[PDB]
Amino acid sequence: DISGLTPCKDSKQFAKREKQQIKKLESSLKLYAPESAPALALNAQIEKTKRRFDNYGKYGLLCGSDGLPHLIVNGDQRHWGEFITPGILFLYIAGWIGWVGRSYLIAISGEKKPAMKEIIIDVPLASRIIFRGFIWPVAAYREFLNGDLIAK
Amino acid sequence: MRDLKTYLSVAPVISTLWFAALAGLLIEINRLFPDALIFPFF
Amino acid sequence: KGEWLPGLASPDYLTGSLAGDNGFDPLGLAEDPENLKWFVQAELVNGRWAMLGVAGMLLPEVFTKIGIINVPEWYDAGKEQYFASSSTLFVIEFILFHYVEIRRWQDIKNPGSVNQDPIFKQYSLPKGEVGYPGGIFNPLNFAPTQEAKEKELANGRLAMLAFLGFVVQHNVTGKGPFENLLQHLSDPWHNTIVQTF
Amino acid sequence: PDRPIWFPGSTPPEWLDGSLPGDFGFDPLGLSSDPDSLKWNVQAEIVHCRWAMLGAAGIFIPEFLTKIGILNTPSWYTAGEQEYFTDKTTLFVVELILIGWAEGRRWADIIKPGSVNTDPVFPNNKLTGTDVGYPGGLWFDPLGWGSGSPAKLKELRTKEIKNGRLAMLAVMGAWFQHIYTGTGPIDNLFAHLADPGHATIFA
Ligand code: CLA
Ligand code: CLA
Ligand code: CLA
Ligand code: CLA
Ligand SMILES: CC(/C=C/C=C(C)/C=C/[C@@]12O[C@]1(C)C[C@@H](O)CC2(C)C)=C\C=C\C=C(C)\C=C\C=C(C)\C=C\[C@@]12O[C@]1(C)C[C@@H](O)CC2(C)C
Ligand SMILES: CC(=C/C=C\C=C(C)\C=C\C=C(C)\C=C\[C@@]12O[C@]1(C)C[C@@H](O)CC2(C)C)/C=C/C=C(C)/C=C/[C@@]12O[C@]1(C)C[C@@H](O)CC2(C)C
Repeated sequence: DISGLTPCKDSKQFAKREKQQIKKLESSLKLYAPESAPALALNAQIEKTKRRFDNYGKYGLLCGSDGLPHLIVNGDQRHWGEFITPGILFLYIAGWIGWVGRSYLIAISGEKKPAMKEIIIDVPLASRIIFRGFIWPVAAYREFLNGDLIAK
Repeated sequence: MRDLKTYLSVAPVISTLWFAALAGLLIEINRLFPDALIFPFF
Repeated sequence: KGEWLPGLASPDYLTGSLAGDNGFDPLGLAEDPENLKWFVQAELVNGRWAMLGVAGMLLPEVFTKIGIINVPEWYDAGKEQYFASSSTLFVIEFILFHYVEIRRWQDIKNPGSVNQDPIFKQYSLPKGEVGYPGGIFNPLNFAPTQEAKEKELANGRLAMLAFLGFVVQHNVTGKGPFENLLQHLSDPWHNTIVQTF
Repeated sequence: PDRPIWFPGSTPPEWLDGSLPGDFGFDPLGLSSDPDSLKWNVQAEIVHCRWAMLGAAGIFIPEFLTKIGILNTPSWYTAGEQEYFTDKTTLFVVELILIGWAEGRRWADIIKPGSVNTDPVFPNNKLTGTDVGYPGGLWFDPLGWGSGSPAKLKELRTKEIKNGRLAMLAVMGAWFQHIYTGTGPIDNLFAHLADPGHATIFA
């Protein structure tokens, strides 16, 4: 479809790889007794492998010639969930962490010896500060508009 | 009680508690959802 | 005024002068006056639109369930064919809303500056507060008393919550709002959210 | 000062005076050195005592009545397994909301002693309690036995606290007996009373 790639449900090397993995698991599975716990664990492993391959086929990834899935970071609307959405989630989380840390630093900067507050954290103030990161983009945008973000 | 609480707020103890909680949450999330390569909710 | 959570002191910046004041700001957003003014205007607009939206997606469904006019559902209202293509309507809406929202933004930046009509110079809006233009926008001449503003703010907040509920409970369950309410009323103890999944 | 203590001949801790009801100077771990910790521990102990008294009564009355032919209630351990008119999740959610309202009110009372003494809806109704943990009023004290002389109040509070401690011990004993042995507490009591010597934990 894109750059000469084949949909992963159509490709045959994907099914071949699944067959090799299942055969490799069954080779070790044949050793133990049917009622033994290792047999149950290996059967669970086989079921997990089958479910993983079924989900990979369902999600619409594109395996290459070698039979392994490939990721598209172009921004094509058909492949937004591979890169763009996790990227947005990661950016949100990182902004939360950074905003919380900067807010705590500014809050403890007032005291006479902030070093003792850094080496020995105070819990109530940090607990109050932490939950303000849920709205970090709005606060950051407003502070940038006002002019409090950059020191002078 | 005051001194014990002050000691419990030192950097290594808080760090190990935070990282243990984070590791436990990540392990439980990966157990409930075994494999994940793309974001399929949308 | 009132306290949103009993036993908790109201924030110092909220003095109760603003209409619809209950001291609800646990995350410290309105710690600066300019942010307070901007968020007041934003809360007015977001909610003045939400009331109309909620009415538009609620009343036709009720009147259709009664059996007077057959109207498509709010989710399926976009598929129906109209006298013009959606692109032309979108362009017209974009142009008109561009004009009116730029006028409102210029009003917000410099109060009392865009009151004058640009074409017929003899007409102008009477002086007033930001966000309540009055004049032609108040054809029935209703006094902008504080109680009316409080009622409007409460209704807007309720409408915003109702719109969020509509969206979420249609995403989770493929049926519409009124049929969801009827299904819940058929058997209250076996039709809640916790019963599903 | 001269009150009996848990360990005779010992020295009670300095932060335990004796003004609090049911005070015996037992705190070897120093868990309540801070006064705020003392208030929180007192409130937690009172709540635990009341809840465990209710639990012990609700466990041990139906079982005893089932030993006789009066009642036919099932075992307390298997009560949650049975089927009711609704799913357990719905009942849990409704109970969560209902208890959460009251617990929020109690928390607000604890944080600020006098902010929830008035009925929010009708301002006429009021609560007459003046101590944290003792709401009073017509709702929680209709008979008026609460308010009175300080000595009688202290005696009643000590009675309640001791009963609550015994009830907590009772509930934990019932739980552990049921998980270990595998029979109702009344059955265990009767079996032990039949043969005091051999029918014990060592069996
Ligand atoms: C408190 C939060 C904090 C924040 C907001 C920043 C912010 C920034 N860092 Mg600094 N940094 C930090 C902590 C922080 N740093 C620490 C602890 C270290 C030592 C490991 C460094 C070492 C460092 C280097 C070597 C560089 C930066 C650079 C940068 C800039 C670019 C962003 C980036 O490249 O990240 C880089 C991030 C890291 C290397 C690690 C930081 C993440 C740590 C693990 C978490 C901080 C969280 C903190 C413990 C929270 C406590 C608060 C709580 C008690 C309430 C940006 C100004 C880059 C630069 O100069 O750009 C201009 C760069 O070259 N930082
Ligand atoms: C259920 C919780 C509980 C709690 C919170 C309290 C709380 C309190 N007790 Mg009470 N007490 C209890 C149960 C409890 N008690 C029981 C069961 C008994 C009977 C043995 C007593 C008998 C008692 C005496 C004799 C005295 C007190 C006193 C006090 C006060 C000061 C001591 C303190 O700091 O405790 C804080 C306690 C804790 C934070 C609880 C948790 C501690 C660890 C984490 C628990 C370990 C679990 C346990 C050992 C396992 C048992 C297994 C079970 C099957 C038996 C404070 C109000 C003193 C006083 O001044 O009276 C007013 C005092 O003299 N108590
Ligand atoms: C402290 C908290 C407490 C709690 C959480 C419980 C919890 C419970 N009680 Mg217990 N109970 C308590 C204290 C408590 N009890 C006290 C202090 C007493 C002494 C009065 C009792 C005496 C008691 C009785 C006599 C019965 C229960 C029953 C129940 C169980 C389900 C019924 C229900 O909860 O409705 C609230 C329950 C009651 C207060 C009594 C009303 C009886 C309810 C409505 C159930 C009747 C249903 C019927 C027996 C079952 C089949 C129906 C039929 C059509 C087929 C549940 C385990 C019922 C049961 O055993 O079900 C398994 C029951 O029959 N309790
Ligand atoms: C609260 C009062 C209480 C009472 C009346 C009983 C009563 C009984 N228990 Mg024990 N038990 C208790 C607490 C209690 N227990 C607690 C808290 C636990 C959890 C550790 C246990 C765990 C337990 C097990 C696992 C077993 C018993 C057994 C029994 C019976 C035989 C006695 C025995 O072998 O010693 C065993 C005793 C214990 C391990 C510890 C009990 C000591 C606590 C601190 C008692 C304090 C209560 C009070 C001071 C004593 C008199 C009470 C009176 C005033 C009402 C007897 C009917 C056995 C049975 O099934 O009989 C056939 C049995 O197998 N008990
Ligand atoms: C505008 C709006 C909805 C508008 C809907 C419209 C136009 C609908 C239009 C249509 O339906 C019609 C009419 C007919 C259909 O045929 C077509 C469409 C197009 C579908 C909703 C806003 C909805 C807005 C919502 C829900 C906002 C919620 C905000 C909350 C809860 C904030 C909380 C806090 O910020 C405080 C207050 C203080 C802080 O300290 C703490 C936190 C928690 C951060
Ligand atoms: C709240 C509670 C406590 C119990 C039991 C609680 C106990 C035993 C607590 C013990 C605490 C101890 C010993 C503390 C000791 C010390 O802290 C001191 C005091 C001082 C320090 O210096 C030293 C140390 C040692 C640390 C129990 C509540 C039970 C309830 C509601 C039960 C309800 C139900 O049964 C019903 C009615 C009916 C059933 O169908 C269902 C369930 C749901 C099962």
